[PDB]
Amino acid sequence: MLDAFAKVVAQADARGEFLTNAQFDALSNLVKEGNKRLDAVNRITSNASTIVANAARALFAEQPQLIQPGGNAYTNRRMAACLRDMEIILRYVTYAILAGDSSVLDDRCLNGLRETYQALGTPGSSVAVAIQKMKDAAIAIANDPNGITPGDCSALMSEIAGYFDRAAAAVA
Amino acid sequence: MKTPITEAIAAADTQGRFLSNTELQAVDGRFKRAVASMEAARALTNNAQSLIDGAAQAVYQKFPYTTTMQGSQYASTPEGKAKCARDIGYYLRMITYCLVAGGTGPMDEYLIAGLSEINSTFDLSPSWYIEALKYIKANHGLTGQAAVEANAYIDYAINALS
Ligand SMILES: *[C@@H](C)[C@H]1/C(=C/c2[nH]c(/C=C3N=C(/C=C4\NC(=O)C(CC)=C4C)C(C)=C\3CCC(=O)O)c(CCC(=O)O)c2C)NC(=O)[C@@H]1C
Ligand SMILES: *[C@H](C)[C@H]1/C(=C/c2[nH]c(/C=C3N=C(/C=C4\NC(=O)C(CC)=C4C)C(C)=C\3CCC(=O)O)c(CCC(=O)O)c2C)NC(=O)[C@@H]1C
Ligand SMILES: *[C@H](C)[C@H]1/C(=C/c2[nH]c(/C=C3N=C(/C=C4\NC(=O)C(CC)=C4C)C(C)=C\3CCC(=O)O)c(CCC(=O)O)c2C)NC(=O)[C@@H]1C
Repeated sequence: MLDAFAKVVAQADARGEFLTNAQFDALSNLVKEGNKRLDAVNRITSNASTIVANAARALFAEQPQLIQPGGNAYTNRRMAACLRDMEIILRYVTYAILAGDSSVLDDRCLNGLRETYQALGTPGSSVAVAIQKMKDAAIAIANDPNGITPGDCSALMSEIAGYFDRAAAAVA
Repeated sequence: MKTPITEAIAAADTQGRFLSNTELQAVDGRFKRAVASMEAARALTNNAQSLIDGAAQAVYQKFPYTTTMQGSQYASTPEGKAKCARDIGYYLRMITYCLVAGGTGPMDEYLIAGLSEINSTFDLSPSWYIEALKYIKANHGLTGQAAVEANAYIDYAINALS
């Protein structure tokens, strides 16, 4: 797969040329914002359970037809598979984040998932909403000011939101 | 390809679990060492020709016949000349990637892969390179830990060449 560092190289290699000062900088700077990225992955990984539980609570209070008998999420059986799903997606975002590149995410997760739910007859738009909910939960927590050395992360925070959104499109 | 990060994200995935604390500590270390490696990388990048054309003669000089012994796999022609030149640069342009990447991953997937059949099939002497490598190995004028890093991937290459 690819991380933000590999990505830059891959491109440079395609044109078979060395890195332009520009590229070096871009990267060095990322390393700089390193710490931020790690508190990010950490904080999220650490609350995966909560993040899910809540986005789900929301999701289902928002779209309450999925829990009505017949609703694609009806019966413990499906409920579990649903949550499992979410957690799975989150798990891949974290990777993408740590990597600073959606590479992995797309390849080992997003790729063809749209079709998957379709074949299964699972509302691909309702899966997008569940994601959206996780982004919000995920961000609030990652970016929380308490317990951490005050500094700016809006950028990283935006970057993260992207991956989340990226995925929520792939299905909807 | 493969870097200290992709490494970790890989393990967590093949175990279907969120990242471990260790793996996290790993990226950290990766970042902490990055600094020197990066700066190193640039320095080499800023001295491409001075090194390429440098190691160029180094191989042309030590193994002279490659300047007259007629043959596709020889530089006895503005062609082989250009090619043995094309090649030399490739290697350099590869060690940098490794520095910028924080691992050997880039060399492994772009150059290291199938290096044998290639040298074989086109009849290209591995010593031909290990010589030019040596050249750069001590003309990159690096010190501190940047030199540590470069002469690291340098050897790695030599290794895979023998
Ligand atoms: C945006 C997410 C929020 C924010 C972040 C922020 N964090 C830091 C600094 C540090 N983060 C860590 C964490 C780790 N280092 C590791 O190696 C690992 C893996 C086990 C982790 C989890 C550390 C050690 C630091 C530095 C020490 C410290 O806590 O001060 C900064 C400072 C970054 C820097 O100097 O590069 C910032 C700004 N700050 C916010 O205000 C947001 C809510
Ligand atoms: C929850 C947001 C919504 C929902 C989900 C739901 N999903 C399934 C079943 C599957 N989900 C997947 C997805 C993945 N499997 C993977 O291995 C990966 C990682 C690469 C992903 C992203 C798959 C393959 C299935 C089918 C097989 C399986 O169970 O693993 C179900 C089960 C449906 C059924 O008929 O059995 C459900 C209910 N349902 C909703 O109502 C929400 C909108
Ligand atoms: C220079 C140190 C010595 C030498 C070199 C020489 N090499 C070739 C031809 C090839 N070199 C490669 C190498 C690579 N191709 C790749 O894609 C990569 C990864 C980035 C590498 C390392 C290949 C594939 C070829 C053959 C095809 C081509 O033209 O690129 C030649 C030409 C050989 C021929 O038979 O025509 C030469 C002369 N020659 C010397 O005399 C030096 C000691």
